[PDB]
Amino acid sequence: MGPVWRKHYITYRINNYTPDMNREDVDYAIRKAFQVWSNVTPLKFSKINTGMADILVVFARGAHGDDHAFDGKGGILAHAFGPGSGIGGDAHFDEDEFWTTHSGGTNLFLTAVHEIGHSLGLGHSSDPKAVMFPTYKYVDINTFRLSADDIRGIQSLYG
Ligand SMILES: C[C@H](NC(=O)[C@H](C)NC(=O)[C@H](Cc1cc(-c2ccc(-c3cccc(Cl)c3)cc2)no1)CP(=O)(O)c1ccc(Br)cc1)C(N)=O
Ligand SMILES: [Ca+2]
Ligand SMILES: [Ca+2]
Ligand SMILES: [Ca+2]
Ligand SMILES: [Zn+2]
Ligand SMILES: [Zn+2]
Repeated sequence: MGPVWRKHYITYRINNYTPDMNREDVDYAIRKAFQVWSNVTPLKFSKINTGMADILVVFARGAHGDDHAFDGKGGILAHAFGPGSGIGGDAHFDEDEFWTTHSGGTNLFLTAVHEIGHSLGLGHSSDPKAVMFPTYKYVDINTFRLSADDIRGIQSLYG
């Protein structure tokens, strides 16, 4: 078992906002992404406007202070650190992507669901239906659902 959060009550804060999207749409996408995971675990997520949060959400480009530089438009879209103090848990989104609420560019919600999975301690799945599959694909946001494998995975960590 890799690292897990030692509590079910987990805080997050959005450090900064991509200019690609309306600020309220970023808030909404991130909120719903956390909700996807809270819906299948005992985890509860609380948004922090100011102060110390377990999970910091950052938009940045290229080399941005963590020895894992982003790569311009395309390729890697985002990355996240597993549960832990400091940078542990934090989710970073490559500002060189074009973030959207829809099928165009890269959908922030779907990407955030995947990254938050990492923030909670999940690794990848080989199931092409799993949100934790390694490569992004757009899927109909309304019909979006975690796969049985995603659920097995996260319930193995928290219950
Ligand atoms: C352009 C696009 N790029 C990608 O997908 C790239 C490769 N992947 C990455 O950018 C990953 C980040 C990433 C993956 C996803 C994703 C995956 C699957 C689905 C999905 C799939 C099927 C069904 C359903 Cl319902 C959903 C949705 C989103 N969203 O973000 C990077 P990472 O966080 O894994 C990472 C970074 C650094 C290290 Br070190 C380790 C891990 C592509 N090639 O398709
Ligand atoms: Ca990139
Ligand atoms: Ca952190
Ligand atoms: Ca951008
Ligand atoms: Zn980073
Ligand atoms: Zn991943």
